[PDB]
Amino acid sequence: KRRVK
Amino acid sequence: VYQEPTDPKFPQQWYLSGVTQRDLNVKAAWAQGYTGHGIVVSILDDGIEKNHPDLAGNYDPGASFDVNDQDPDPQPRYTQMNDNRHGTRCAGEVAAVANNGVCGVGVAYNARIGGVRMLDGEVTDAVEARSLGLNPNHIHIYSASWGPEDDGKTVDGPARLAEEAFFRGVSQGRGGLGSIFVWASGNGGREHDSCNCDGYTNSIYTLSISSATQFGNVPWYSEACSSTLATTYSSGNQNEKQIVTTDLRQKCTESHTGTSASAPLAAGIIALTLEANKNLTWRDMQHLVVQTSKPAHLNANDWATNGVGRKVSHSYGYGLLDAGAMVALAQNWTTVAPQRKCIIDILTEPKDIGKRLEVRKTVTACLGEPNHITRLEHAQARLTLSYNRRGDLAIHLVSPMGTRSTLLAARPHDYSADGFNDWAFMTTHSWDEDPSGEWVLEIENTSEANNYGTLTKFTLVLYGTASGSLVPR
Ligand SMILES: [Ca+2]
Ligand SMILES: [Ca+2]
Ligand SMILES: [Ca+2]
Ligand SMILES: [Cl-]
Ligand code: NA
Ligand code: NA
Ligand code: NA
Repeated sequence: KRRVK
Repeated sequence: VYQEPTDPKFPQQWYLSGVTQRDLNVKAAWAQGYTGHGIVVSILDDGIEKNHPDLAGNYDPGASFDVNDQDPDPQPRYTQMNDNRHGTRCAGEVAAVANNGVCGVGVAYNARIGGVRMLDGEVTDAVEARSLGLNPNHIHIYSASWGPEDDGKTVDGPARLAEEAFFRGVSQGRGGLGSIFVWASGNGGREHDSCNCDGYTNSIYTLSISSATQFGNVPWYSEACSSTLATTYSSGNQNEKQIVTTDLRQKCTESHTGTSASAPLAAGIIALTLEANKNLTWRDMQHLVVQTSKPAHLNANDWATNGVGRKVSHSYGYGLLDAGAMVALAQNWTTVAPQRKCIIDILTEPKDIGKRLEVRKTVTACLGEPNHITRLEHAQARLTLSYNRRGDLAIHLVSPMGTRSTLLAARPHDYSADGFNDWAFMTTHSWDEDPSGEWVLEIENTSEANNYGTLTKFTLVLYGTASGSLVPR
């Protein structure tokens, strides 16, 4: 993913 | 006489108050009359359960949007594994309703709370920018418990639209006082990640918040770096308590964890602080955090005293937030002077790194010019270098007052040969120091391998003012 939780 | 909340799970919110002093001193702020009334916080995450029995009373549609599906309703997408519970958990930390017989309470339990649904889908630069720039004259505080991968080999930050959103927010947001952006510093501790390799936490425009366990230790997931500003409690080992908040499907949880839980608690404390003085600028707020945060009894092996007498750690920044002290200092705070920026291009020629490279430079910090800085806020070492294995590098920056900031520690998983392309390593550790004098940059190979590369640019960027200092601590 490009951004993660 | 202030009456503390009667909510059924409030007694389990060990981090809000207690006789033990292992808390964020939030009840002391409540007793001064600050509960968040009139302040607006938005959770940028995977959605918010706007009808949750502990959120509905504070929910604010003006603080909300669904960027993933392009609609105003940020309701989470329900799945069998409850994948999209994360934003609802974060929102309850800020603004869960008090004294309503449900779950516990938010830090700012009378603030208005919204959510931007933006993680449930591909998170592009445009998606981030539309979330960070949402209704900036209505939302006061943005909370982000997400970021680039914590695999310990990524170097990434806001692309153009997201960075433009940061500058528009701090410049024109909140009536020109500046949007408050609160960031979770990261979960990459097991990968030996550095939160300076994350451009969101490393940004001067965000308050990057780290975590401490109940017993005052550095959690397994914690990332150390010089850009972190302060700390709030979160989870630790299985003997330590965790965070109590609203959960998906109108439930209550006592097991919210990780870096994700720290930023919302900071956002709530900042909401209380804004209620105590609505005229605080985005830079005012960082000054308050620096002055009031508490190192005591947080365990770390790197506590150091900076040039103005303040203790600072790469795990904790200036320490634990203290809500009572924040709201007290806010009330009569004098707005800081406009921010100056002094750009110092250090190198006259490229320098081979080899096993170790030390660059020394005596600066005047724009003496004689309108951007003269005698009171530092953030400092950046903007570095361009090549190297064959990036994670073998350790980088330190020493201020004229003797404060050694670790800009980059070794990252065992970072095999990249792509080096750093004008990467703006940031430190908060020299805040309020005079930056005139000798700065020292150290780059070293921490491995026995015969690594090689070249430092081609080193820009020291100083931010701050020339007035208003306190007697050092
Ligand atoms: Ca929707
Ligand atoms: Ca409640
Ligand atoms: Ca990270
Ligand atoms: Cl700038
Ligand atoms: Na402004
Ligand atoms: Na930051
Ligand atoms: Na000096």
